[PDB]
Amino acid sequence: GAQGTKFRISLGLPVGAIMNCADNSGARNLYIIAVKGSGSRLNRLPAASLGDMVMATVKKGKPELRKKVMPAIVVRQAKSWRRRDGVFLYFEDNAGVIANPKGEMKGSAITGPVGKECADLWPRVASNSGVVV
Amino acid sequence: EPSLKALASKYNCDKSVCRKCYARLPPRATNCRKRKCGHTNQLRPKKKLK
Amino acid sequence: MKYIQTEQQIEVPEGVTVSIKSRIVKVVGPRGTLTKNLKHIDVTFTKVNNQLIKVAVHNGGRKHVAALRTVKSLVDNMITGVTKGYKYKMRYVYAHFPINVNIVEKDGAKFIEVRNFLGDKKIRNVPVRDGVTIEFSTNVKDEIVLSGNSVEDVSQNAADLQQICRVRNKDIRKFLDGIYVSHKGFIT
RNA sequence: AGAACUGGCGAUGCGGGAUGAACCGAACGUAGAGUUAAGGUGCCGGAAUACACGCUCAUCAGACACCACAAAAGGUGUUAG
RNA sequence: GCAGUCAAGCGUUCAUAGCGACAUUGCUUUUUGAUUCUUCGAUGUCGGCUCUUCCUAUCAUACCGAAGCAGAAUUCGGUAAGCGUUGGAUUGUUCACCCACUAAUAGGGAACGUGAGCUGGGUUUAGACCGUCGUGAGACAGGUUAGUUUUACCCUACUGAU
Ligand SMILES: [Mg+2]
Ligand SMILES: [Mg+2]
Ligand SMILES: [Mg+2]
Ligand SMILES: [Mg+2]
Ligand SMILES: [Mg+2]
Ligand SMILES: [Mg+2]
Ligand SMILES: [Mg+2]
Ligand SMILES: [Mg+2]
Ligand SMILES: [Mg+2]
Ligand SMILES: [Mg+2]
Ligand SMILES: [Mg+2]
Ligand SMILES: [Mg+2]
Ligand SMILES: [Mg+2]
Ligand SMILES: [Zn+2]
Repeated sequence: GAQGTKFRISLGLPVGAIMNCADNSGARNLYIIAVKGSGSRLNRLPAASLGDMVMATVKKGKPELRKKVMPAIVVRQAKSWRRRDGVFLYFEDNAGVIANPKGEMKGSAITGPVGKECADLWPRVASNSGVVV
Repeated sequence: EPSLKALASKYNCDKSVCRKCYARLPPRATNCRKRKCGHTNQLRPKKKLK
Repeated sequence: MKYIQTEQQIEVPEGVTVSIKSRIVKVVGPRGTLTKNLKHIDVTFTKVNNQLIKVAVHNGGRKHVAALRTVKSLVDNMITGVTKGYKYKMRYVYAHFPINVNIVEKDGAKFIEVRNFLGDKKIRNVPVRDGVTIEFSTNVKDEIVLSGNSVEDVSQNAADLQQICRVRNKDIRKFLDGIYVSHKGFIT
C-alpha cells in the first residue's frame, strides 16, 4: 500500500542479502528472498533499495518469528545514491522493519535514522520513526 | 422509460447469434454473413438479460 | 441464365430535371442539386419523355441483373432528396448520467460534441458532413434532428453519432445508454 | 516383409514426364531429305494470343497419368436437374 | 498429441452459454514403436551454459464477438507471433516437484540447433568396493568411488578495413 511513487534509487540489496532489524518486534536480522515490483531478466538478481517492500525471513531472533516468510521495508541503505537535488548520500548499514502487506508495522518503535524517501512512501514508518535522515 | 428502453433494445438485444462464429446477426436472418463459417444456417437467438 | 433484356422504370416529377451522360447522373430540383457517378455497373439509360426514364441491362446474369434494381433505387432517392428531402431523428437514452450534446466550431469545421457519456471525462467529437444541418427539437426532451438532401450523407452522419457512444467492457443488455436513430422520414 | 503370370531395370543410350535406373514413345553403323510417336504450340521455347458450346471470381482460385496428398460434414455463392 | 461431424443426455426449467455418451471423419511428426534405404578405410554420443532465427496449436500485452456477462472477477471464441515470457531449494538429469516475484511465468523447430564454442556431473575403456548369480574364469539395461576433451594460417559465410 504505497502512498505515492518514488524516484529511482540505486539498488544495493540483491536477493540473499542480510540486513539489520530496525524495529522492536524481537527479530535481529532480515534475510531477503524477493523484492516486490521487480522486473524479469535472465540471470539478473532481484534487488531492493530504500523504501522498497521485500519478502524476508528472520534468521536470528524470537523463535516465533523464525522459519516463515513475512513482508519487510528497507529503511537504511549503505549503497550510495543520488537525490534529485544533486547530493550523493549513504548510511552506515542496511536496516529494515517487519510489516504486513498493507504497510502496517508489526513493531511500534524504530531505532536509528530513517531515509526521507521511505518515510514519505510509508506513513506508518514515518509515525514510528524518530529522526528522518 | 419503456419507450426509450424499447428503442435501445432493438439495437442491442433483438439480435441473432451464429452458433459457429458468435457473429451478431439480424433477428430474422436465416444464414450467417461471415465467410469463416461458410454462411452456415445454424443460428440461435441472443439471450435476454435475466 | 443470361436474360435477354431486363427493364426498370424511373419516374420524374414536374419540377425536377435529370441529365445523364456517360453514366454521370445530375438531378436538379427545388431543394438543390445532386450528382452521382455510376461508371461501375454497365447499364443503359434511355429517355421516354420528360416524366419517365428507363434503365436496362442486356444479356445479363443473375448477379448483373440484381444491380439493375439498385440503380433505380439510388436514382429515385436522389429525385426525392431534391424534392422532399430527408429528416432523421435520434433520441438520447441514459440511466444515470445525463448526456450533453452541443454544436461547436473548431477551425471552421462545425463539429458536434458529446459530454458526460456514462460519466466519462473524455470529449467525443463527430464531424458534420456538408449539406447536413443539425437542430435540437423543441417540446421533445433529448432529441436531435438531422436534415439534408442526400440520404446517404444524412444516414452516415447519424450512424457516426450512434457508433461514437458504444459501451465498452460492460453488459450492453444492462447498460442501454447511447444515441439511437428513432425515425426516418422526409423534411416535408 | 513374402509368393503367382507377364513386361522391364540391372546390361540402355535416344524423344517426352522441369528434375528422376524402372512410367509414356521408341530401342542405337556413318550421312542427306521427307513423315510421325508420346508430348506440346501467350513468353522463356520450335509450333494457332486458332475456331466452337458452356462452367468458374476464391482477403490461401485452378492448371494433366505413374507423382510428389486431403476427408466426414455444411453454404438462399452460382449453374443444371 | 491436437482438431471436427452427429446429438442420447448434463445444465432447477432449456440438446448445442459452457459441456456431452454410443458411434464416426481427419490433422500433426515436439512421444514411442514398426522398417533397415544412406554412413562401420569413424558425420564426436546425455544434459547444462552461451547466442541467433523461425513456426502458432496465443500464457501476457492491443482491438473485438459470446455467456446461466448487474458490478467486480472469470469462462468460450475471432483478427493477430509486433512485443515479452523470470529469480531460487533438491536432482548429472530431459522430466518432475515445491518457494517467490510477475502483465505473464505458452508450447515447439532449426542434423532430438549449437564439443576445432565451453563444461565433463552422467552414460560408455583400463583401477577398486558391495549385493545377488556362477564350481570357476567371470556376469549384472543394480548401487558406489577415481579416471589426458587435439588442429584453422586454406575456401566460403559473416564482421569490420583498403
Ligand atoms: Mg551387377
Ligand atoms: Mg513432374
Ligand atoms: Mg516461337
Ligand atoms: Mg529388403
Ligand atoms: Mg563434423
Ligand atoms: Mg571427422
Ligand atoms: Mg543435437
Ligand atoms: Mg570438442
Ligand atoms: Mg560445432
Ligand atoms: Mg566442426
Ligand atoms: Mg565423470
Ligand atoms: Mg572402469
Ligand atoms: Mg584440453
Ligand atoms: Zn457465422
